Amino acid sequence: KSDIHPEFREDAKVYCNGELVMTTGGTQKDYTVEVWSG
Amino acid sequence: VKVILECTGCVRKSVNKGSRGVSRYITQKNRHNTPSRLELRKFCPYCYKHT
Amino acid sequence: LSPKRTRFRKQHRGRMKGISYRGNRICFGRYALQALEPAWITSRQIEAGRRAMTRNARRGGKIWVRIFPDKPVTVRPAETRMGSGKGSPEYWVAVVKPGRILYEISGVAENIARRAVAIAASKMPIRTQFIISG
Amino acid sequence: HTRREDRTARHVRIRKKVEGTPERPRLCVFRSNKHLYVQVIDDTKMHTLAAASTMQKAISENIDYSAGPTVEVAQKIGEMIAKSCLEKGITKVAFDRGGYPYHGRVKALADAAREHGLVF
Amino acid sequence: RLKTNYIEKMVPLLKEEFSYSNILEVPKVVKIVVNCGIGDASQNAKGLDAAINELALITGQRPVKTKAKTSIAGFKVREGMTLGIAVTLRGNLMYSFLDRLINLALPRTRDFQGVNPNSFDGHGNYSVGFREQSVFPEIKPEIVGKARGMDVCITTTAKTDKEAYKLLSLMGMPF
Amino acid sequence: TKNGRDSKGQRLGVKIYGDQVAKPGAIIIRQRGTKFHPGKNVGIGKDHTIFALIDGLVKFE
RNA sequence: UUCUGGUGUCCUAGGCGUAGAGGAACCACACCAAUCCAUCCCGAACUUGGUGGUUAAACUCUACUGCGGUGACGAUACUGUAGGGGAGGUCCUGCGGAAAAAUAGCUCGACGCCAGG
RNA sequence: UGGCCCUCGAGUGCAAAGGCAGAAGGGAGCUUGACUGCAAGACCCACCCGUCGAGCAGGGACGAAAGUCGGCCUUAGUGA
Repeated sequence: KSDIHPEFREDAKVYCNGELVMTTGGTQKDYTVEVWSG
Repeated sequence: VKVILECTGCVRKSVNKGSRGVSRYITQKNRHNTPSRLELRKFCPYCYKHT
Repeated sequence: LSPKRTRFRKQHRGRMKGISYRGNRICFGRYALQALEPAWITSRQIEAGRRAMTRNARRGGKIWVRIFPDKPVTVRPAETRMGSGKGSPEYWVAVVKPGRILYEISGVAENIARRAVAIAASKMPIRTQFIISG
Repeated sequence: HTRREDRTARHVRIRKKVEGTPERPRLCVFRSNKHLYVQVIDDTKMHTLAAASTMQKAISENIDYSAGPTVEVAQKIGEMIAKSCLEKGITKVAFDRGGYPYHGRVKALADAAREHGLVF
Repeated sequence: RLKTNYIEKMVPLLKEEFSYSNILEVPKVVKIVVNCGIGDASQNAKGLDAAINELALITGQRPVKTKAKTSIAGFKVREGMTLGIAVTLRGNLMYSFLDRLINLALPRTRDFQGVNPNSFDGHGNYSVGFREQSVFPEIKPEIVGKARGMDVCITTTAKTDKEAYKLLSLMGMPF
Repeated sequence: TKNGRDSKGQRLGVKIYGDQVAKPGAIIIRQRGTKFHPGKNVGIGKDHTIFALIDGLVKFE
């Protein structure tokens, strides 16, 4: 089966939001995403 | 190795109408034992013809 | 002189039946050596004639062995004709029927072509004659 | 393929006629997003003996917000084709799903046709 | 949730761009698939279980243990010996995990040429795939001690060579 | 030395040509594989033989 | 009584390519959720249940000969018989049958059947 | 691991030929019909052998039903 419930805990807030207003749950918790290349 | 091997019913030697052992030889046993429900024995239906 | 792949080792004989079509008009060259008499032509004849017109031309113009043997003929030893086990490794043969082109030669002046193809006709087992590219 | 739901359904039917082999009085379905068609046809003379469709029940009742096929409208189309050959003299009829797997509402078309005395 | 704005904001730009007559032609990310080529999943049964556990946890649903199309001699490859592990995931989990690629595979690689368009966009219709960078932060990374292939492939309704690349550019995949 | 010469000699013709009289049960074709397929009123056999079911005529088409 | 898809049967077989035309009805996709169900992973298919937006795709219809298919007559090969020539390999006439190939061409099929608006 | 041409060039346990791409190719679901009593008529045909078989009765499998199933794509794998 291997359900995952990909809605609740989603971490993904970038330094420069607007481009990243969204965020989504799953099985991952850190709400921060690196700016990386630009 | 494909040795022959015959199957057999549920004997019940009786004083009824001709009842009698019903062998059915078949082949191929290179395995563990295989019974099968070959049928139309002396009694009409059948099930689990062993050996 | 022979094929590379031995599709089938031995191959029994056939027979000639005169050309009526595919008279092999002319394709390369400008002067051909048209056969007239049906016969076989081994690969060793082919060698011979080729040598003849190559060393005779010797200055220009290109030869064209228009036909390639591709069928084996066997020969048996002197053992009372029992069973035809092995003779295909012996010569190969091109069945050449009438009306067929054997050589073609271009880039050569007229009469030089006549001597090349006339000599070449001497090395070869059947009466031919040379044709121009009409 | 590219007409996935056309090659698929169509040929799947051709399968049902290759080996399944219904030849004598055969009833065939066709379920489209708006309707259900059904035919009782004979191979010998190649004419539809007795048809029916969701263009005769909807004269009285149907619904569009649904898929034109719903278990109940199918119930009624098997109802009608039944009570059509229930009076025409066609006892056994070679049912053939038109390529649609037999589960689902073509169930209901079958059982609908069965309840009204079609030797099936 | 990459889906929604993708549906209302960046559809009109392609629709106006190509100058269609029907939005019905505009391309979309049809499906992806992630697979993990394995040297010998046969002889590492708990490596088959490594495919199950890891590749299942990473993406939405379970994997698919893949059977040998045809055998290869020399190697222990009968027709069926599982060498390859895939998950033909689609629907919208597709959006969530190309999302976590945009979000946890763009940032945490080490080399960056990015994405060469004319590279891995070559087709009659797109099959865009990437090699390596299999590991993610969520999974405990220090368990593996070996290399292992992988694919991340894609499809599309339009058959240019850029509009699905541009679709990756309209999303978090420039170079 | 010869190695050769092991031919079977089997026979497999068409038995009832188009527009002959077919008994019922009679064989139309005994064939190796299915050159002629069964049409209607004929039955395939175990080894692809094609035999008539009802009296009449055979029509190859 | 055309048109719409529903099934089929003689067949030259029927198509791919370029073109167009089709939305009131029909057909099909986009859309939506999930009992029955179903995905060896996925509602992709299959399923049931909804919205019912375009004709884009697909299907249908009218053209096309650029391909594909088809295909002649005539002539000639060959061959039945009756004969002949050649040291042979093999060749030639008389009466009868008669092509493959190529080329010109010929087709983008003909009919039924039922529910319709 | 995804996208385009395709003539059935893939395979079909083992040789070749004929066959088969609604497949006889591959994979699933359940199962033992690789049953008993048989059989009009055919094919082959020195004899001995050999091959196919509509259809019926019993008792079943599968299948919703129609239907198919008395061995294996067919011809070798066997001897009075």
